[PDB]
Amino acid sequence: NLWVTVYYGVPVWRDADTTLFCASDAKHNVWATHACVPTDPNPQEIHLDNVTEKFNMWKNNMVEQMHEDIISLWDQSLKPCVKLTPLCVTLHCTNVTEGLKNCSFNMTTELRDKRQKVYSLFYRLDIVPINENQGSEYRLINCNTSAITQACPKVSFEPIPIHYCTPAGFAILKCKDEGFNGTGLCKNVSTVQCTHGIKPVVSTQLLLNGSLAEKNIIIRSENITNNAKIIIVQLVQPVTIKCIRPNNNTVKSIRIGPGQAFYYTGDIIGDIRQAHCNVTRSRWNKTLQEVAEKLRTYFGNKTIIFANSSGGDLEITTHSFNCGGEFFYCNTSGLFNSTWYVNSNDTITLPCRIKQIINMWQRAGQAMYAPPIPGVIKCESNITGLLLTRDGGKDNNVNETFRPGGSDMRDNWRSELYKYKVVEIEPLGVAPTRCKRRV
Amino acid sequence: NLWVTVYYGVPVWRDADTTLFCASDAKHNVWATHACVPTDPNPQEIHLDNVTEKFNMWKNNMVEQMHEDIISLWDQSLKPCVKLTPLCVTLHCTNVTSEGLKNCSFNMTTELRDKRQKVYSLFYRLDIVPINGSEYRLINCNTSAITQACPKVSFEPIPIHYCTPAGFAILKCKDEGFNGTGLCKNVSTVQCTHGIKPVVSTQLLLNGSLAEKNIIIRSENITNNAKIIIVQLVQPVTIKCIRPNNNTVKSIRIGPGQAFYYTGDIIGDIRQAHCNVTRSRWNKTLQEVAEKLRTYFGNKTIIFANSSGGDLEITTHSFNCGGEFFYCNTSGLFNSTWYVNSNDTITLPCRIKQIINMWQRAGQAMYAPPIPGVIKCESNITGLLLTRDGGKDNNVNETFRPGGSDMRDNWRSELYKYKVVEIEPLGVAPTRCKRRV
Amino acid sequence: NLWVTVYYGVPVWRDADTTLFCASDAKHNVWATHACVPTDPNPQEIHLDNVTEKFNMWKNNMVEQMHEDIISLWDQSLKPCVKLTPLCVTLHCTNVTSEGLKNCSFNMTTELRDKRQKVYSLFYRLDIVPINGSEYRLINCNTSAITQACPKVSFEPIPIHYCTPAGFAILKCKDEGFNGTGLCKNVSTVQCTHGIKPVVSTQLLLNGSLAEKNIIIRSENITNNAKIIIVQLVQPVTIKCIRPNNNTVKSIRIGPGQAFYYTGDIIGDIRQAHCNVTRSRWNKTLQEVAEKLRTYFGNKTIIFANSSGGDLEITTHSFNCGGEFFYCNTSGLFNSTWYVNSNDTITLPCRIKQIINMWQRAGQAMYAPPIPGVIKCESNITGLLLTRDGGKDNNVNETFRPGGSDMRDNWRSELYKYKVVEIEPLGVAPTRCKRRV
Amino acid sequence: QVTLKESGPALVKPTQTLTLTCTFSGFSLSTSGMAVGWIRQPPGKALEWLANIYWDGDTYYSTSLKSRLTISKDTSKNQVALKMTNMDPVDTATYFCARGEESFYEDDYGQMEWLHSFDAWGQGLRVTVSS
Amino acid sequence: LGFLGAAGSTMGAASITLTVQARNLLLTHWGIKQLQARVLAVEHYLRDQQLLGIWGCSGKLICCTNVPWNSSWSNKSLDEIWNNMTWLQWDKEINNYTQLIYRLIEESQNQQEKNEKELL
Amino acid sequence: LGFLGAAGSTMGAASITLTVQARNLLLTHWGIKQLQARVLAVEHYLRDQQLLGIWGCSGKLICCTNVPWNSSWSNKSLDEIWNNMTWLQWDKEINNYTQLIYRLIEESQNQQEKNEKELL
Amino acid sequence: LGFLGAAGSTMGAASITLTVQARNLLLTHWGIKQLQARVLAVEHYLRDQQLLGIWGCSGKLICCTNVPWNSSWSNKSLDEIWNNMTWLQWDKEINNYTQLIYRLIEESQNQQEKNEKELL
Amino acid sequence: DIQMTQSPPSLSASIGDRVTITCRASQGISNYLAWYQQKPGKAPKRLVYDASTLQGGVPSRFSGSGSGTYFSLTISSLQPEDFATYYCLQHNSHPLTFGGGTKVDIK
Ligand SMILES: *[C@@H]1O[C@H](CO)[C@@H](O[C@@H]2O[C@H](CO)[C@@H](O[C@@H]3O[C@H](CO)[C@@H](O)[C@H](O)[C@@H]3O)[C@H](O)[C@H]2NC(C)=O)[C@H](O)[C@H]1NC(C)=O
Ligand SMILES: *[C@@H]1O[C@H](CO)[C@@H](O[C@@H]2O[C@H](CO)[C@@H](O)[C@H](O)[C@H]2NC(C)=O)[C@H](O)[C@H]1NC(C)=O
Ligand SMILES: *[C@@H]1O[C@H](CO)[C@@H](O[C@@H]2O[C@H](CO)[C@@H](O)[C@H](O)[C@H]2NC(C)=O)[C@H](O)[C@H]1NC(C)=O
Ligand SMILES: *[C@@H]1O[C@H](CO)[C@@H](O[C@@H]2O[C@H](CO)[C@@H](O)[C@H](O)[C@H]2NC(C)=O)[C@H](O)[C@H]1NC(C)=O
Ligand SMILES: *[C@@H]1O[C@H](CO)[C@@H](O)[C@H](O)[C@H]1NC(C)=O
Repeated sequence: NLWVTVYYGVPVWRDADTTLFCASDAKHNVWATHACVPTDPNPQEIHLDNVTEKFNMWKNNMVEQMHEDIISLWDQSLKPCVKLTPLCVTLHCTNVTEGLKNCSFNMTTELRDKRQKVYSLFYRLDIVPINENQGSEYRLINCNTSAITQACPKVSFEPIPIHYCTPAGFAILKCKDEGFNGTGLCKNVSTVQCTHGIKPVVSTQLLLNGSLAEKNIIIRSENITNNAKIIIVQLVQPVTIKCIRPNNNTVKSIRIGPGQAFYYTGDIIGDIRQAHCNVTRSRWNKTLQEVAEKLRTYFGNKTIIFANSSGGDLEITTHSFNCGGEFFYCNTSGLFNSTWYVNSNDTITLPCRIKQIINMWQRAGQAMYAPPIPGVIKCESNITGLLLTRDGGKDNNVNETFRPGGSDMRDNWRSELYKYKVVEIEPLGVAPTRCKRRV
Repeated sequence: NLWVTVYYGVPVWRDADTTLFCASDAKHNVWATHACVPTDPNPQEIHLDNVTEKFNMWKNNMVEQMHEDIISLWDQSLKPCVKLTPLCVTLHCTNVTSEGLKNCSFNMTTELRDKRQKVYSLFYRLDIVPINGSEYRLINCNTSAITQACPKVSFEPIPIHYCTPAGFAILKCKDEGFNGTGLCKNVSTVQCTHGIKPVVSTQLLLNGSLAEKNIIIRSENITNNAKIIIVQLVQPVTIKCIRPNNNTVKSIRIGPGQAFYYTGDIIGDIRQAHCNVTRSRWNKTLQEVAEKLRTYFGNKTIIFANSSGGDLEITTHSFNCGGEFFYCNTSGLFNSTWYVNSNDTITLPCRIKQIINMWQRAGQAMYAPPIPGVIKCESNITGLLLTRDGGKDNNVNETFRPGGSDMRDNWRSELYKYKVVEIEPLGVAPTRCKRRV
Repeated sequence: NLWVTVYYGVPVWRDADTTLFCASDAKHNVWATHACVPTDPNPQEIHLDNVTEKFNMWKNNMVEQMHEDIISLWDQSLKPCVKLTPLCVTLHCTNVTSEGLKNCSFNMTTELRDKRQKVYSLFYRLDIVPINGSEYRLINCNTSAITQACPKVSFEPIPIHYCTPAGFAILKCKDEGFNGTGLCKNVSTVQCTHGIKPVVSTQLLLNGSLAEKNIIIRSENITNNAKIIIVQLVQPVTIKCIRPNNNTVKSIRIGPGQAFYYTGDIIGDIRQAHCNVTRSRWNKTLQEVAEKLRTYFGNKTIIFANSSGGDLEITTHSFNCGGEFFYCNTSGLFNSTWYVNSNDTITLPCRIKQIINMWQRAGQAMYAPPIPGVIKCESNITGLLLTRDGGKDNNVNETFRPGGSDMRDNWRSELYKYKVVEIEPLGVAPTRCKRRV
Repeated sequence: QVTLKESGPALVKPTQTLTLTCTFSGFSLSTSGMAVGWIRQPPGKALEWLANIYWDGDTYYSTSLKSRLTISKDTSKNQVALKMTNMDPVDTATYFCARGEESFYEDDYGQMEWLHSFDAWGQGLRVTVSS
Repeated sequence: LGFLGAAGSTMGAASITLTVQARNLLLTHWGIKQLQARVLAVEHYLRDQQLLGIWGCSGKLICCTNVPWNSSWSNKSLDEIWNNMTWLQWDKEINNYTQLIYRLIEESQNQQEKNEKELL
Repeated sequence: LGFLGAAGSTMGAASITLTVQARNLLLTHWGIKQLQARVLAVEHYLRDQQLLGIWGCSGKLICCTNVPWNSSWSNKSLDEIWNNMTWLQWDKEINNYTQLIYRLIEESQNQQEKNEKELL
Repeated sequence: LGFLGAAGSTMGAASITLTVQARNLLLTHWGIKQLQARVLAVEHYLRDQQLLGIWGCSGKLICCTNVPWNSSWSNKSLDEIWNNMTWLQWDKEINNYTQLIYRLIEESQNQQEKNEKELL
Repeated sequence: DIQMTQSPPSLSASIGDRVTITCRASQGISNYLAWYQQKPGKAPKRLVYDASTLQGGVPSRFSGSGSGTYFSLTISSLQPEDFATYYCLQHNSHPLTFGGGTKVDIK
């Protein structure tokens, strides 16, 4: 006969949710990675031979956990910064000496019983006329919904990488397969104590400074045939994109309240021009040709078309940025405008606008005010992914349109955490054999 | 010969307090059920045999911990959203054209600080105090900052299951007619307490548990007149309360965001707040309650008086049903005598009060927003907080008044059957055994 | 030959840093003594026989946590108190009717947030600065919001006990005349430090620990000229201070339940606060300190100077007793010179201050409420913080000056007899032992 | 019922100094906010503000008349007087004494002050400049 | 039986179900409360398990030792202890001397281990 | 091999590297998060360590019991368990009977200690 | 005697009093600080306890394995090691070899782990 | 200086006909503006303050509108007692200033 026996420290795991903590190489950052445990310079990415694992990035709890942590870190970093509640006053504006508005208003100086007049330049997107009757009085946007909070000028929004590591007794399974579509039995799997440096870069309609595919365009989607589901595309090579803010801004500081400083834009040195981004037309042309070819595999012999968003709020209908403090809003209609078929000076300029009063989380409770950055600022990054949506309300016929989707910041990080999944190891295992305990 | 031997996993415990925590059934509730850990769908209640335990719900420390959690949860629900300190501006009021209401008007700042605005509102007389001569001040703005009760959350007393950390246990007494103290001979153990609704009522226990077969009286010292005498009914007494005033709701923005809500015009005839209770059902209850008191002590006439009097936060029955706090005058109930021998509801006038504290805390105050339209409410009266008046030596009759004046005793009527103990799974005893080398 | 053998419960340790937790001996104190865990019934110190190891008070992280912990407690005791943000209104000052006091008048909003109130108050010139010259402004108003400490909680240096979690222990050096960094004898271990009083002060340690049998001079580097030199006294040099101004406090409510206290009026003639010290005792005590100072380095030319100069917070002697904060001109003490050869009270003029930045924080400003009536106090001077500026060739002479420019070194003089270590009871050693199957 | 009553010399010689004074009964000018001012209207011309005095004694005058206008209040007898020098022929007009109002607010961040339009006006008196 | 279902039964009968007890031993307001609650549960279990570990009874429900019983602690008969009294009532009889018995068994184990160390 | 490096190997091959797997079990937002995560590991490790202790297998990677192998749990031959399948798929087979198997081990172990006490 | 009372005594005498040391091994600012301190205490206790558990010396104060001593670690005689040595001095002498020694007991423990498999 | 203006300075109306006048400012003066009625050779009287709140006791025939910089007074129906001069005053900040006046003539 056979008897049951137990074995400790056995290799086996199960899918389960667990808390994750910060980890990063190494004060003045919004993510507060300096008050975090340092990362291990020897990642034990141990390869697991012959194991098969089922991964579903659309169901892991890490993406949702990261979303809450990023929001928590953002709110926490603003708690000690000065509040801009007093700015909600009548704003008398005039045209700049079209996109800017030279405004004058009374401000509460350090002495609470004294008010001082201040001249400032506010973008038209951050100003909304209080009385339509006269375009002279204006009220700051988001003033009738939440209190304005100014970002601390010392801290910066640089997306420094952060490694998400689980406590002891849990492991992160990494999928090494070249071309994991994001859901399936990853053939090439390895175990690592925790993920690599994840850069929390906030973006919309495009993935910046993200990971790149190995040698084939990866199109991942929980339901490629659905319309309400977002389609994430990953490029094999990076498409360099560079922008610039030609307005040579002159930042001026005036103290309001008991020693609390306020930063605003002063006079512009030289000519004033709209913000814009550049991208090689030749590189982007071949990129869409390859992307459309791969996407065509999910619909057979059909043509692919790209449109310029669906319309609505500026927060979701345009690309975003976190360049040195500023927050750009670029009109991507110059890129998602073309047609493709089965068979098939060099730069594209995207008009952009800058808005300081932002939220970047679709929340109506808190309002972010980005202080202006002095002098000309240039921004360069690599395009590694796109957030697409299948636009269709009729028969698929011979063509199908696609637009840069999104409307959910969770999809931004899903494109980077697709390679991982958290599991709980159960070192207890029972199996039978031909031995009996002595007595 | 007898050698000592240690036993592990011994079933023995000792009385001791611990760090209790919540548990509830599956952001918009003041008790924060979403944040609390979900409760087990099948709590494994184990019955015990031959065991007797000494219960003392008065000396119980978990009741005080629950009092802290309720207050802690209250602050955590008011603190996040809008505060109401800017409303300390002077008020100009006059009588309503259509007694208990005043058409108050005052100057206030709109969304933009540079611009002002003149508004009109209808505040209850209890929420307004004179300052002079038609000038008044908002009550409580000379003692604490007002915090408007955030309307996105509801004050519905959803039950919360109270659990204890692992290694401890809660003893649940199931003996019929078991008062607060005594040796329980039907003890049972359970990981967490059953669904307990934290009602904020005072002077009368609403929506609480009921007795098994007869009325039970609880008091650490019934002879002491300064000790509360909690009474529990066997059959509940339905009570219905309503405010016929339609009370339309309006809103104004005081500074950036902070959408303040205030009462508008009263649609229809104005009327006072009141409650209804069946005379026969309530009168019959006092007959048995008085009989129970007579059987315990003072085998003579028993009488009930209309409280002691004082502030409305102490000498009046209050409840939270309907979203607006009520302050009812229970003088119409405790107005009867009981000797040894022995459509039609009783009306109780009530007054609404928006500026409240509900915890006798003079450092904090909260403003309840108005509820549009008429509000319907019904509840089961399962207990009372009686306080026998002992200012004079009893001769032939005793005077009982619905006193209280303490919020801890309100919930003590529900946790009377619980006691937390720490498990001691290690013990020793003698045995004729010898461990070899 | 021999084989390995692992032991448990081994008495070994390593110099490591750990998180300390307070245990205030047995609500009304800034250090939150009522919140700390109860102190031990008695210090369970175990004497370490035959043990001798190195000590280092200038590198241990325990002193750093003491500074940070005290900082957190100070801020934690200020957050629930009233804030004086609306008090930044301009001030119109004039000379007092009866030189360092100014009769300032300003406007403030009463309890109602609509009406203004004109008041008159007395503010010390140190905390009042001009704007151009009849208009003035409060100091630190252009740096941070002024916060008022609750008048019912005092800043008395109540002792607190520092403790280590299980697995960590603090070694206690008990060598008479122990100077510091180096070998120590008569070591002892205890799970919690003795009652240490966080006596906040500058260039003068009040109510500190007296020397065992002789004057002790300690510093991480005596040869270093630009470093602090701490001295411990074996005898207590009693200091007596008093504020003869009969202050009469008055108050107003700047907001709902937000009372503000200020100096209403002074009865009699204004007299600057001062500190007394017996000339004979200080002269003799300071002479002994000079002798030990000469032993370490140099011969003769033991000269003391009147501070360095600059900000008042560092130049003067910080002192607090009864609620008020004092800043005295210590030039009367450190004014002498000696060689190998070798009424009755020294008075130190003092200027009271109300706006202070304890812990030298620009982001926070404290405002001590004025204490009514005459206030007098006494303390024991047990330690001095001295610095030298002998950068030039000290062949003929050099001098010393008071200061420190840091609060961390203040507690270092008290925690000099402690060191935290980590206990790793897992040890190994060879032995003729063989394991069986 | 509040009422204003102004008085002064009906005729004044040129280049001389004159004083006007108006009485009030409905207010005492000390109820934290009450103000009072003077306005003038030439024959057939538009109105013209002259000066305003508030409860706290604060005075405000017109930009063109700041060099020859003065306003004072006598709260002990409920009176407000205006003094004007350098009488010129164009100054002949009908002078009115009207009560104004002022309000304050304190939203923690900073003090806010608001003015109000005149509500009550006096009967008025005509001043003629003749040689 | 269930967890703690044999507390009121006789000691002899309760000794047959000791494993069930050991097995069952194991907006942010509730989060912090529950966090400290778990820490208290873990430290409480290790507190009693640590004592059992140093006494040489690690991983053993029933365990004997070399310390002899002292009549001063309790003069009750062996039969009356294991057949009439209950665990809850029996613990009250040794409310005193419980801390002293731990010292004798723990110190005996130290010297006993040393004897086996040299013998081995 | 490294930590958890023998998961894909067969049952017998995986039984040779259990020591490493057993050894590898041990501004303000990050601080509280790490504290909650660190205590979770301690609680998780104690959850499995406690069961191993009461089963008479404390400190033994390979431990034997006296509970016979009920065929209802699995009828597959020994060679298939120890030479063909792995732990990943084996756990899914006994997932339903894992809880019941633990109960029998406790009862059998408890009876063993009681029998040893009376025998001694 | 007391906690750490035999730290400075001779090496051999401190071995007979290790049980005492093993036994004694276990507003808003203090709440979080105390919670962190308590968790650290349990973590440090389990850290060292885990090593002894995996080495087969679970809950045993004194334990030896199949590791043959190496002259590189030390060359002192047995008499001076046990009769004329202090624990603190001995630890500093083999502080570098402490981690290296741990590897040897781990390797030797694996040898018994490998040998005990065929014994079944 | 906060200069004020208003148009039409003079207009001709008819009995019972609706008529309105406008007042413009040199800059934004919020809604701190009022209007006054003045009979020929009489003390002025206020009829609307804050540009929207109708003065108590005055009939509902008059009404105010506008804000920021463009204000206006509307009269739904004229009556013979409307023979008077209307003035617009601003009280956003000192110095106070009156409008140019608007005379109405009934045909
Ligand atoms: C990513 O790769 C996985 C495989 O690793 C794909 O999984 C398969 O998805 C289909 C739906 O698209 C599931 O349904 C089956 O599809 C086939 C083909 O249309 C159909 O013949 C069957 O009747 C059934 O509907 C299929 O079960 C599923 N397979 C597995 C192993 O899960 C997944 O679709 C890929 N995703 C994308 C967007 O490429
Ligand atoms: C599994 O994926 C890994 C990479 O994650 C592959 O390992 C690489 O293989 C290439 C091609 O032989 C080598 O040049 C690299 O040095 C390998 N390592 C790395 C880190 O890139 C591996 O070949 C894949 N396949 C299998 C079966 O494991
Ligand atoms: C609850 O019941 C207990 C008994 O179960 C009562 O306590 C006893 O009261 C009698 C009164 O004559 C005393 O003689 C006993 O000594 C009491 N026993 C104890 C242990 O106190 C208790 O009075 C009852 N309480 C109430 C409020 O009814
Ligand atoms: C308690 O009851 C007495 C007697 O009823 C109250 O006094 C009078 O009660 C009658 C009842 O019809 C009222 O009409 C009178 O107005 C009451 N008079 C006074 C002077 O109060 C007494 O007020 C009640 N006490 C409390 C605290 O409610
Ligand atoms: C200290 O060492 C001496 C020998 O130097 C020894 O005799 C004595 O016993 C030791 N003291 C203790 C308390 O062990």
